[PDB]
Amino acid sequence: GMTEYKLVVVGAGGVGKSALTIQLIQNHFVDEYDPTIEDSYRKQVVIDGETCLLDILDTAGQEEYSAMRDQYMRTGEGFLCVFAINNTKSFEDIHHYREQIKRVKDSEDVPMVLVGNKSDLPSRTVDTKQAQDLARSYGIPFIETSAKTRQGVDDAFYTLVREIRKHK
Ligand SMILES: C[C@H]1CNCCN1c1nccc(-c2noc([C@@]3(C)CCCc4sc(N)c(C#N)c43)n2)n1
Ligand SMILES: Nc1nc2c(ncn2[C@@H]2O[C@H](COP(=O)(O)OP(=O)(O)O)[C@@H](O)[C@H]2O)c(=O)[nH]1
Ligand SMILES: [Mg+2]
Repeated sequence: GMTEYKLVVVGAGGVGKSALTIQLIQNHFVDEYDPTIEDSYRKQVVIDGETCLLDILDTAGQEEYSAMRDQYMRTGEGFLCVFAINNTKSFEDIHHYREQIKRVKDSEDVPMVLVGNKSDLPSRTVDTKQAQDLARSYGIPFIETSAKTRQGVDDAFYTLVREIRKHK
């Protein structure tokens, strides 16, 4: 049967979670997508010759630490933790997202990729070295993306699928 992989995209508002997701789903850059919309989208993709079904949850909205939200995030098998390379605050929030994932999955080994988005922009405030070193601290991959140009998009999502396969 075709394996389905439940992937969750997290990170500060405005980093490009929706743009990245819609790039994967539509193969089109969408510069405007209602920042409140949290939803899930499926795509069949060929990853290393295997057609698998991706189910991507593009998260949005305020923090909610209810039992219900924790149960829903626990459905995720892997997580993209996204920051924007021109927004320091978004990078400094990454540890919070990683800590919430570790808590809800009750594991120090959750499949995860660190994503530095907006790589097409000239306004960098987060050095690539600093981001690579954060991923090294966590023992996870780091991928540089642009939802605008499609740089890194398959790399981010497909690496996460390979991380889940190694974990299973
Ligand atoms: C960085 C902080 C603190 N300063 C203000 C901004 N902020 C913030 N804003 C908005 C959202 C969040 C935030 N944290 O974790 C999560 C997620 C979706 C990540 C995946 C695992 C779980 S499990 C659970 N119940 C979740 C929630 N709600 C989450 N989302 N964090
Ligand atoms: N230049 C550029 N802008 C982007 C990129 N990804 C998203 N954006 C812009 O960043 C803003 C937030 O994107 P959005 O996908 O709504 O972020 P979300 O709140 O994390 O879902 C919008 O103004 C998008 O046009 C990217 O890779 N490059
Ligand atoms: Mg969004």
